[PDB]
Amino acid sequence: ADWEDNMETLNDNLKVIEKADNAAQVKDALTKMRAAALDAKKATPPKLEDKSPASPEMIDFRVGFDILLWQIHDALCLANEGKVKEAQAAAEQLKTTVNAHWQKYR
Amino acid sequence: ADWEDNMETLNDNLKVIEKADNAAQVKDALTKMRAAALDAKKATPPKLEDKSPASPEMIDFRVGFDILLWQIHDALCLANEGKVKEAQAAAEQLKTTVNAHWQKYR
Amino acid sequence: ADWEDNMETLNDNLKVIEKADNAAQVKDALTKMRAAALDAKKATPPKLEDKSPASPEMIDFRVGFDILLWQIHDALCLANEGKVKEAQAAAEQLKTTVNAHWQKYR
Ligand SMILES: [Bi+3]
Ligand SMILES: [Cl-]
Ligand code: NA
Ligand code: NA
Repeated sequence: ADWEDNMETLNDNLKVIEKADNAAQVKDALTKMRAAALDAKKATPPKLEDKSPASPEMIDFRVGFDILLWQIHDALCLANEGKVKEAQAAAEQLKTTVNAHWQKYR
Repeated sequence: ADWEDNMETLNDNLKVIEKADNAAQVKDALTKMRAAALDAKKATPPKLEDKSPASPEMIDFRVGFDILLWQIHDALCLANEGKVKEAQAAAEQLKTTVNAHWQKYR
Repeated sequence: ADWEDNMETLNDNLKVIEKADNAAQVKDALTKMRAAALDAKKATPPKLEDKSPASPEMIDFRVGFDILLWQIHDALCLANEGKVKEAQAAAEQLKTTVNAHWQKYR
């Protein structure tokens, strides 16, 4: 895959979380999002393909994926506590972050 | 924000945690600390401005913020479980680590 | 402590987790594992000693610690919740990750 496909996986699992019926489904979707966010952190997005891997721009990109990963980590804790609705609330902020990253790096 | 301002945010919120009366205040302060540590990962302390962004020294700096982030996450999980006093002890350890990073890079 | 020392610490604490009977023992071993993994993340492993610090190889090396750390903390949250055997299974997965990293970069 690639960065774009990782972003598509993030969006798909956000859609799954929105429609989820139980904590197991939210946990599964958030786990998939965690894996996808890491994989995207290892990629180079289209806008930064003219920048070096250790440029400040790419370092900041990887930190942005760290931010997304921490939002996922905390939402996953909230889901493992069984609070499905609050985990969906946190997934809303997840959606905001993912959209901003898509607009910034595509 | 620059590195010093992020460290100041960390210390202000440590003070907030020290004097908190409920889990909500602790959680708010810890969320602010997480945001500040992540933002500081994108900064450069003044004495490392001549180093390359991926130099061993800058790697040590960013990973120090990773250390802080996992300690913040511990305190946040404790707060989520209602364990305010354990979260405050964890925040005392966090204050020690923030001080050590400050002394190391200033 | 160099990278190899950190790997040996991770392996030792995995052995500790395997034979633990209570959650406090598991939590202690996992805390030590987090410390060792974050120490290793800032290192240059033996196989990559001839590579630039800005090389994509070192970036991938560091990003590979994201998985290790989030698996450590999956196990640690399970241990904080008192699920000893579940934490031990999570630590088995973590052991897979640790040994793969060790043998990849030595
Ligand atoms: Bi937790
Ligand atoms: Cl880097
Ligand atoms: Na609980
Ligand atoms: Na027994």
